[PDB]
Amino acid sequence: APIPTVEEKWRLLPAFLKVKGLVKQHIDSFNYFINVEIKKIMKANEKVTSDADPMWYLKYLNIYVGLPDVEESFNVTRPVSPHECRLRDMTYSAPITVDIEYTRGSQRIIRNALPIGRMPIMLRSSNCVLTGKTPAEFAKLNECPLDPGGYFIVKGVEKVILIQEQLSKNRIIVEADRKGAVGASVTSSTHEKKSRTNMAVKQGRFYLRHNTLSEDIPIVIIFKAMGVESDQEIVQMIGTEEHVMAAFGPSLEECQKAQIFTQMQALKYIGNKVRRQRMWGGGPKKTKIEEARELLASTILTHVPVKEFNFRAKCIYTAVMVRRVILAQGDNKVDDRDYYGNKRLELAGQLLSLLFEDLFKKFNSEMKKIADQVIPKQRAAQFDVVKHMRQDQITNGMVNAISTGNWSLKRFKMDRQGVTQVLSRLSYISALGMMTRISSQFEKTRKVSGPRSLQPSQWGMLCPSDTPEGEACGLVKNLALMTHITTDMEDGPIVKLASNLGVEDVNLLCGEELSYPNVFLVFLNGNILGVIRDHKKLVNTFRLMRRAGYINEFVSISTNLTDRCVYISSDGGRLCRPYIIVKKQKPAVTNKHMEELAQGYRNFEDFLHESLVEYLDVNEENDCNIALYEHTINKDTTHLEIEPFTLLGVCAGLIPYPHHNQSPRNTYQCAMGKQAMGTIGYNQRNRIDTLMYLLAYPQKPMVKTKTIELIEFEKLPAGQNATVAVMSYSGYDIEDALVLNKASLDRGFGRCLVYKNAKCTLKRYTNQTFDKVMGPMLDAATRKPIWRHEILDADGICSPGEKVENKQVLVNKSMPTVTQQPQYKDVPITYKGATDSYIEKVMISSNAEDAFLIKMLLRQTRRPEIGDKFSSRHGQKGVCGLIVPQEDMPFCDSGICPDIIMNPHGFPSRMTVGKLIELLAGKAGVLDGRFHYGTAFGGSKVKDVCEDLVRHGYNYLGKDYVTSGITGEPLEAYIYFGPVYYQKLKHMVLDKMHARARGPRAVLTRQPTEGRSRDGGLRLGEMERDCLIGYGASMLLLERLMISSDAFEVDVCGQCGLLGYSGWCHYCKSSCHVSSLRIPYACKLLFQELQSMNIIPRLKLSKYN
Amino acid sequence: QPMIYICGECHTENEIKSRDPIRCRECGYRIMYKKRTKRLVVFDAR
Amino acid sequence: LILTRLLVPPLCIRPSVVSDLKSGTNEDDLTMKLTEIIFLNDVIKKHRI
Amino acid sequence: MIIPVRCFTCGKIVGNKWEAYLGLLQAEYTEGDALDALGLKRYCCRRMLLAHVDLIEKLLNYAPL
Amino acid sequence: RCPDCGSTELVEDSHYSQSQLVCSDCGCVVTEGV
RNA sequence: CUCGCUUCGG
Ligand SMILES: Nc1ncnc2c1ncn2[C@@H]1O[C@H](COP(=O)(O)OP(=O)(O)OP(=O)(O)O)C[C@H]1O
Ligand SMILES: [Zn+2]
Ligand SMILES: [Zn+2]
Ligand SMILES: [Zn+2]
Repeated sequence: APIPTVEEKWRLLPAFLKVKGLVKQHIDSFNYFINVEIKKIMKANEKVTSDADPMWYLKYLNIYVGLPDVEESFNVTRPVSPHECRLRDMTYSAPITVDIEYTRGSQRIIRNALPIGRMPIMLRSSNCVLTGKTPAEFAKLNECPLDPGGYFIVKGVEKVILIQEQLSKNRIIVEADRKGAVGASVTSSTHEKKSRTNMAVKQGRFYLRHNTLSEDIPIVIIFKAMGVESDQEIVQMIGTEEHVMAAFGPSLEECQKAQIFTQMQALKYIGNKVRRQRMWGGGPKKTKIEEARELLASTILTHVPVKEFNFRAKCIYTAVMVRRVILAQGDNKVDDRDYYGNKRLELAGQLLSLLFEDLFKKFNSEMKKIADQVIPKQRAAQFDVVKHMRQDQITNGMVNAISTGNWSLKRFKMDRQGVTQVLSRLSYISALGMMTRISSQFEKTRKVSGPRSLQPSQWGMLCPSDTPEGEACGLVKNLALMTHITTDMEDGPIVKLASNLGVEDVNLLCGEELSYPNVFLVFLNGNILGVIRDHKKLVNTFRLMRRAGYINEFVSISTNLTDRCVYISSDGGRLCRPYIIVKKQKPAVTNKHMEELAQGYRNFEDFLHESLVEYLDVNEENDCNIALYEHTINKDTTHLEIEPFTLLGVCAGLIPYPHHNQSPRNTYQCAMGKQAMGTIGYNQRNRIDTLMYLLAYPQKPMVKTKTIELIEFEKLPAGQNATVAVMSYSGYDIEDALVLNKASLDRGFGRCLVYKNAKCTLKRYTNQTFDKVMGPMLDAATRKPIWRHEILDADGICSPGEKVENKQVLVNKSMPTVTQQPQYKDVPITYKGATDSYIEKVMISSNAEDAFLIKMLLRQTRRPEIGDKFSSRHGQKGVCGLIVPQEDMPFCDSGICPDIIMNPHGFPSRMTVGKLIELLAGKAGVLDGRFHYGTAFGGSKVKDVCEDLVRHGYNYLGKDYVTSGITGEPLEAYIYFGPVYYQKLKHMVLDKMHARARGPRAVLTRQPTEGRSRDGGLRLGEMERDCLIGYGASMLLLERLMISSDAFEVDVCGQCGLLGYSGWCHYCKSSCHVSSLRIPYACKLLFQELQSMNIIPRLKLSKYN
Repeated sequence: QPMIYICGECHTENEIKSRDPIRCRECGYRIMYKKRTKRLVVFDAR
Repeated sequence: LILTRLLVPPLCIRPSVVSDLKSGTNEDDLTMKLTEIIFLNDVIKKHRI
Repeated sequence: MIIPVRCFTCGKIVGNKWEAYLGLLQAEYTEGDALDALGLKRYCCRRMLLAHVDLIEKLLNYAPL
Repeated sequence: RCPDCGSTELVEDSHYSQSQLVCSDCGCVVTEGV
């Protein structure tokens, strides 16, 4: 009697994606920031006034961001589409306006709409013009309907703010030190101050360490300073277990050795151990005891609040910390940092909130300083802020922070880099997967261990396979398909319910109750909410209330039985995942519910409200029992997995039968497919990017995952299905190489288009002179333009439709040299390129600064050749090793000759059975005209496709009788034929091929330049020199490192040992002893640098004999 | 000499001479492409 | 061991780039450090006077 | 972008069988029987027509016009 | 002027990323390298 | 051009 199974359960996943999922994270965060958070920030800084001349003030009333507009029109705005901002290399922003009231001459003057800044507007956000638009309207706006959005456009480039990952704040962390001592640390961070305070056990006794104290001080002294003076009360708070007293005894003895027995004595000791903050201006009576008390009340343990100098809660918190340290000092239950229950994700909204708070505070400070400088000295012409409210402050700050990606917040002492990245437009999958990336707080700057590892906590939250192959392996991660990031809650009703649920106040009882076996501490965002007995009832009631709806569904409650702590988390940034609630071995979701969902009676929110599906946090799912499938459900199951294949991410969703492959193959395929060549969007023709790759005839895959259907990948395919035959042929496919069919390439297979951009600017300078373009310089001999100016039109700009060759001018730009007649020097925009290119379009625009922007879209049509990289959607990246004629290819009885011959030897080492199953399924599907599914942990089974193949008259395993094309005789072994979805990669031999003549050299050290773009030469690294030394080839090493790179001839004086010039020594004022000498130029630079450093190298020359 | 351009939404032939602010009649749109050349171009079917 | 004269290096060690696109030049750190040192020498002489 | 004129592997003319194929889809025909009626015996031409996406009209929606 | 043949047909022709002022008559490389 | 930063490739 198998348990009934809800087959349509997977239909819950699309409905969720109707409201949340892939891209809605950034969009929701930005909408919350621009609709709620900015008003909160302004309310926090609503009134600004100067100390000089009281009764003068500037009061903010309301703030608006409006719709995106362009300031091109003279003092006039105009609605602008995002594509227009892309083309004109401008920013897609909206005017930050505010209404204010202030006092000019003690008379209140109010403005109802006064611009102060510009917000770069995230695409598809609430204020973005693209929102709520139909595909026809998208076409009218020249935007692809399938574009994920969620990215900013600044100065014409698309920047994406990556989701930051960081450790949660205000949490006790017990960890071992370098010396093995098990200490504690808590980074108490409030809205104003972040301070990490530590507890050490360096000598068997506990010291508290803080940045504001000269030396770490015993914990008992701090306890005495915080109000509790009796040692017995301290010991009761620490714990009543015998080993706890045995461990804590030395601290008591150390305290008793000193004469500290009152609060005043401990405060005096701390004040002695206090350090002045660089002579803090203003002295309130030789402060010391007051300084110590203020540090205890405010600086130390900021997140723990003291009502009115009542340190009872802080005493309980530090006692709990001491108890945890003591308990962890025995059994090595050291907490791990990589556990994602302690991790938080910052989206674009929180970062933009911090940046706008900093910028607004700077703006208000500047306004106050201007008021102080102007008001008390000027005139009866009363100073008013409107004449001084510079509007470029906020706009420039936002633009620079988003564009450069480096964020410097002095108010928070936060120096972040690489926050924003250029959106990659290699393919639709590239942009979609980059849209869901997560960066780590630690960087590939060093070989760390642990974060780089795949922790089990990533289940359902982050994609296990998708990670960049290389130095950043494991430090850049991708969100799973079905995941959600929580926002902040009000935190009020949680406290109210917890108080009403029997949680005793901590102040009402002494610390001894903390040591009882049945007493459980209840926390709330790192603050001790209280104590409770019978925590099962409390947890069940809290979960029931959350299901009922009286508590926000993202509030998490978890239990730690080892520490006996009930954690209630309500802060934002936590990862959550929906799960079907299971009550007594039967899921809450039935077939009727899914039928209603399919018919449209109910949506996902209806499932949420009816206690059928609930969000689980990582900490909460630590305590739950989850069943992958219905048949796995047992008596002790609290939740059911909605769909296992949601475990994989977006890129990993492209893999057909990914569960049949080895994980490194899946990771390689994720990386490869991020770089797959294919269509970008429906507006890919009007779009002008710096580099674009298109496929001539893209085809949707024959074996498509449900993830492909969900993300509509089949609408924008990035590959072609080729009749692959798996066999060894001609020995030209030895290591990962593959053989291509010449006829297939002649018929358009793999045909690709490469679009490059060439942009020029004609700017007007400070002097009233401007860059101008000459017409083509006609040759008087032939009355035709010279070969260099052949392609230019009458206006000096190359016309679309013609072909450009190497060293030909596209724009005949000439610019003035003055900044009396103007003098123009020619700086034409030549086309550097190995092959010919065709101009597809020329775009001419004008900015507000009268700068003429010209963009040429050069197009090249490339055919696959030797060296072109090819992938097979399974991590089997390969290089086209040989292109054989069609007749040489083996053929089946039906006459089918394969396009791609791939070597069998790649399979056994990599065990990519998924590729074989995909080939079989694709063959069956194309035979019966169906699209088989290679969904993770599911999909079409082998038996069904085998039955389809035998029904259609082919072999039930794909292996087919094959006649050799060369000899005309049948092959001894059957050949594995079938359609495989091969995708071409952007790595081409034409772009990568490099050759270097003498070429240019660097000015500082006269050696060839670095890169191919700069015509640089290759580099003989240190190991190459080591290998040459090991060979013993002295002459070749000398020729390579001296003759061919930086050979030079200097003049050395044999008397003084210094370098002369032109056969003359200035130091000796003579020319008799000057001799020429061959030397590397870098050595001469080193000698001159050493001479400048007063380290004089004197060369004692001698004859070569 | 008539230099002719095509705006991005009107798609109308606009004749503008040098040093003119880029605009279009019966619109206000400011992306102004250039028309295709009249010279013959030879292509290879390969 | 105590320096009273500084050997300012030749121009080859300190290349200067004339970025005519703007009203400025790209100079390495050595030139700016030497400028600051000469400015300090002048300031000290002025203060002594 | 547009339907290729020739089949990649065999080389049978498949460009002229696209729009008529759509007619069979505008009719009641399934994919397999429509492909059979079009005369595509070997599976390579069936893959050519079945896996092709018609992006030309979507791109033309963004054409200047 | 060309130092070899004395002609004034000095053309600035870069050959594979090598800037080069060369006589257009006798091909004498007047100046090279930037 | 110099410099840094990112993303790649291997
Ligand atoms: N950081 C690096 N340093 C030196 N060589 C590298 C580096 N990254 C890649 N390579 C080159 O690539 C080669 C690594 O391939 P290897 O690790 O042996 O196979 P693989 O990448 O595991 O492929 P499979 O996943 O086994 O299919 C060897 C090395 O010459
Ligand atoms: Zn000398
Ligand atoms: Zn127009
Ligand atoms: Zn065919």
